[PDB]
Order: sequence, then C-alpha cells, then structure tokens
Amino acid sequence: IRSYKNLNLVRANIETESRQFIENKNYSIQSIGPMPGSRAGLRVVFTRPGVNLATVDIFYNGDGSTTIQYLTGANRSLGQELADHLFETINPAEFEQVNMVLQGFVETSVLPVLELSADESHIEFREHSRNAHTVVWKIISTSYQDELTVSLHITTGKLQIQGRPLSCYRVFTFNLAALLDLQGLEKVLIRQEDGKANIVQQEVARTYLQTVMADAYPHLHVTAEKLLVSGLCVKLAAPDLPDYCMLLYPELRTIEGVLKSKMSGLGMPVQQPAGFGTYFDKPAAHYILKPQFAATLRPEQINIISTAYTFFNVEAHSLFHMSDMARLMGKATRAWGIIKDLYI
Amino acid sequence: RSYKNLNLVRANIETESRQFIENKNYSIQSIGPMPGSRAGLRVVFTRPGVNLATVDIFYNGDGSTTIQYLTGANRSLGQELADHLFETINPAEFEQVNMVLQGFVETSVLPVLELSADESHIEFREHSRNAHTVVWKIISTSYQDELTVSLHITTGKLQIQGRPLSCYRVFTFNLAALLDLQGLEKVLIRQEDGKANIVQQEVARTYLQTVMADAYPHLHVTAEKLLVSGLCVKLAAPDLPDYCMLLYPELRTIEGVLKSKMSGLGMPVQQPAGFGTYFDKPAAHYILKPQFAATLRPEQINIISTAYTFFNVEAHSLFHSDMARLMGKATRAWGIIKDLYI
Repeated sequence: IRSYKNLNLVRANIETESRQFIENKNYSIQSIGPMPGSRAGLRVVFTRPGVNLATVDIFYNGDGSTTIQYLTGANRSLGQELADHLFETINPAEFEQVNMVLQGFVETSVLPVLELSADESHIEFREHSRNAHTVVWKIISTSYQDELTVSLHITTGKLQIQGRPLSCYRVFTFNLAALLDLQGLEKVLIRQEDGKANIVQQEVARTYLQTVMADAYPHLHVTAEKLLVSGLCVKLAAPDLPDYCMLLYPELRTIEGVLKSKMSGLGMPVQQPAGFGTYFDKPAAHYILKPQFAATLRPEQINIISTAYTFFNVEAHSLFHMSDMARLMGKATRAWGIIKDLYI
Repeated sequence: RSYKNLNLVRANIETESRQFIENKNYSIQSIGPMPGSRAGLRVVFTRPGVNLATVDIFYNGDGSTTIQYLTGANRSLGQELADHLFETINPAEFEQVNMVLQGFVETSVLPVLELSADESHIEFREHSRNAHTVVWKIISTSYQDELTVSLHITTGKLQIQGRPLSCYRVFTFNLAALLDLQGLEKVLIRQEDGKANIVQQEVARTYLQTVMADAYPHLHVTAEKLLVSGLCVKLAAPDLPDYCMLLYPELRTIEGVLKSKMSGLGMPVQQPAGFGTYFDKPAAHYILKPQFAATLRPEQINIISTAYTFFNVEAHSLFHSDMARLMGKATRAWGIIKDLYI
C-alpha cells in the first residue's frame, strides 16, 4: 500500500511534527532520541494506556532521503499511525521526478529566462559548470529543499531539465512558456515525452477561442494567438493526470502579455526591478490601485485592472507555492473573460 | 492523373463528347462502335491545322469504362476529351467504403434502413438471409448508387460496402444517432484508425456549453453525447478534403429538436406524413403553413422556419479552408439549436 523508504522530509521539522502528532493523539511518550550506533536518525518509542510499546526508527540515509521503520517493537499497528502521518506531511509533487530534453535552445535564450526566474523570492540561480559542449545551471529554493538542474548541450542546442517538479520547476517553466513551440509546451505542462496535442485540428481550437473572445479576438497579438490556441490544444489532448493545475499556464502568461502592456500604456510601466508592488496595495483579498492612479483613469478600467491583477499574482502564489478538469476549465473560462474585458 | 479504368455514365458518353467537341469548336471525323471484339466507342475528331485525334473507350465486362487516348496520331488533342470525361465523374466514385461496426442485430438495423428508404429516390431490398449472414441492398433511382449492408448476426458485425454516395450518406446520417464514439468516428471520417477516442471529453463539454449558454442544460442527454462526440471528431479529425459530414451531429440534433418542438406545438411529424405536409416553400426561405401561424407566436414561427430551412438545405446539399467553413456551419447550427429553446 505504501513504502516508507527514502522520503523527502524537511529534516529540521521531523521531530517537531512527530511530537505534535503524539500530543494531538493524547498519547504517552517512552523515549525520543538519536539512534544508537553510527547510523544517523531518530528513535521514537511511544505508547498509550491500554496497548504495548510502539517503536519507530527514522534512518537518515546519506542521500538526504529519510527512511522509516515502524515495523519494529511490540506495537506496529500503533507506530504505523506516526509513519503515515510523517509520510503525508510531504508535499505530493515531491514523489514524482522530471527529466526531459527540449531542442532548439542557446545560452543567449537561456540566461534571460534564468534571470527572469531569479527575480523571485526564495528562488535564486547559479552556474554549476561550463565546458566546451555543455553549461549547467542550478536553481535553489529556501522554503522547500528544492533544486533544479538546467543543462545546455550547446553543440546540439539541447536543454535538459532535471529534478522534481515543485515550486522551482513551476516558476522556470512558466517563464519559459513564451518561447516553447507547440510540442515543447505540451512536454513541459504534461511532463511526458509522447504527447498528443500536435494532432488536434488547430482550426477547431481557433474556432473555440474565437467563439469565446468575440470582439476582443482580432485585436490579439500573434504570440498570444499561437500561445492560447496551443494551450487549448493541450487542454483538449491532456492525458489523465492527478492534478491539472499547471494547464492554466497559457492563460496566465497571456495575462502578463496584456496586463503589463496596456498598463504601460496608461503612464505606469511595470519593469522587472520596479515590479507590480509600487502600483498596488493589498487590503483584504482583492488588490487595489494606489490613489495616485485613480485620477487619470476611468473607473471602469480601474475595476477591470484591479480584478485582473487580483486574479493574477494570487494564482501564481497558489500555483508556485504549496473532477480536477472541471476546476481547470472554470479557471480558464474566468481567465478568458478577464483577457476579453481588458480589451473592451 | 490516370485515365485508365474509369466509372463513366454510359448513356452520356457519346453526348458529353459531342457537346464538349462543339464547345471547343472542333470538327467531327467519326463516332461509332469499336471494330473488333472489344465493345466500346471509337471517336475520331480533329480541327483545322493538326492531325486526326483518336480516342478509344473500352466497355469492360464489369460496367467500368476505360479510356485510351494514348492511341492514334494526335494524343495531345485526345487528352482534352480524356480530361473532360475524367472530370465529369463525381469524385467519390473513385473512393470506396468498406467498414465493420460491432454490436448490431437485425431488429436494430432494419429501422435505420426503413428510415433511409423514407426518402424520395432511395430504396432498399433484402438480398439474402441464411443462418449466419443477412444481406441488404440500398439502391438509388436518381443516381446509380448501390450500398451493401451485411449483418453477421453470429458476431453482431455490420459490414458496410460500396461507394460513399447518396446512399451511404443517408444511411450513416440515420445511423449516427445509434453509433458509439468509435463508430461515429469511423463513418464520419471514413477510416479504420480514427483519432477521436483520445479527446478530453470534458473540454468538448466546456466548448458546447460555452456556445449554448442558457439553452445548454435544457438539452436531451442523448443529444449531449451526440454533440460532444461530433465536436470530438471535429477536434481530432485527420486531414480530409471535405468535412461536410462532420456536421451530421449538429444536423441530426436539429432534426431531433425540430420534430420535438413541432410535435410539442400540435403538429406531429410522422414517417409517412414526413416534413413535407407541414411547410411551404415560397422563394428560398421556407415558411410554416398558415393553419399553424395562429396558435403560435410569430417569433417561434420564424425560428422554426429558419431551423427547417437549415435542415432541408443542408441535407439536400449532402445527400446529392474547409475546416473554417465547417466550423462556421456548426456555429450557425448551434445558434439554431439554442434559438429553438427560447
């Protein structure tokens, strides 16, 4: 049912979580300490009035992984509660691994995306190595224990993305989506090598988007048209996944293409260092414009832009930090409504 | 292009040749049967300044008709007649359809044949029936089309054979209401390795709902599955020259609601009575008959007249940038299906 070997546990919180679980269950404590011998880990022996002693060993493997042995002692039917609690304290995406190859990249197109992704909070990047053929960069997180390995074989133009799809991976691919072709975009969103979105009749997806956009359609940028049609192709060809929450990336990256742009046309450009923060405040959930901007603008436009930026950034935070298809399509329909409202 | 082994309407070969020749302002040398044991038509024609163009037209034993312009002293001239006769052929005569649909029995196949025979120039017969295999023929009197329907009742297999023409189109249009996803796929795209079985049905559901709006939840469930599958086919459709059959869901949906609403407004459309007894045709747009404009609101009258105009026109054009055209038609049909619900 579950294997308790080699887990991705935030180690400095392990003992604290175990203790909080025990205190929640109104249990008793026998002993909590390091493990005997030279094997690094945590021995936790706990019980409650009426049963026997449940023993749980926690091996710190050399790999940073953390193995659990609840199958030790006199009560495993009881230690399994702690084992499963700690196992479920893991953010689920930590269990999947990603490793893929994208064709047609060069250092000059990769360093801008790395800088754009490093514009984030607890996400920064370094260059790990560089020889004649391949230059490899790292991305690191401070909240999670997440690292992401970006590799460039410059001799063949290959970009090799390795790691675990978490906060870092999501930020990197979101900044990357604007450059991907159809098949590359599909590959990053569904995390698979044999995609299916290249076979949708793109004219029917175009009809779909045009039907939803109406007057706002012909005013669209060509990059936005190709991106949204491609994302709709993916949504229509998406294989059965556990969490489709990433399939909203076409819409979101489209919003910044319309949001920043039109906003920069109203005397308030959003640069990378200046960011969004200098124009908005957060009272409660919906973001607001600063008062110094409610004077030159029509109230309709202020309502539109405030709802748009309220949706955005919130969705980035809900996606980058941590019947699903129905949820995804509701989200995407709201995003299309916002994109249309921004033009009219 | 290959001018060998063609399907030429025999009763028009000589006349089409003569009118083509007089169109090109040529002269006639001879037009007659062929000498020797090959039955056919030898046509020798020319114009002032060149030599005699000879064209042989071999009547095969199978009814097929081969043209040999690669004969005589003037072939650069006979190729004009070869191309004229070659292009007087309706294109679907060169393609053949032959497919298997699983899960059928005589009691569920005979209704579709009867409903298709309710048409004007479309009739069908029982070819044979044994223990294992039952075979029907579908014949046209306006065209010269036959479609062979076979039912292996022992495995529930239905074998459709022939040429996708008037008969095939009427048959599959009546059949679409009963087909699963893969069967509907097979008849609309006329291929065995389809692509519509891999579409995310929830996104097609979102598309249909987006176009229908208030009229969406009022829709019958079978119509829902039909339209979702038709949109699935439209979205996964391999590259075809003519997608005009992918509009069969929408059309079959309109006929499904039109008859419905009419039957709900005191005028049932039966199979023997048909649609003809309920509408009149002044000029191009159909109208409802006057005996029905009194109990109904004029809005409803205009809506229903546009709907039946749409159905009859599209069926008539089907029974006798294409993706953009098809999607425009489907948008019109969706607008009509929505308007029907008021």
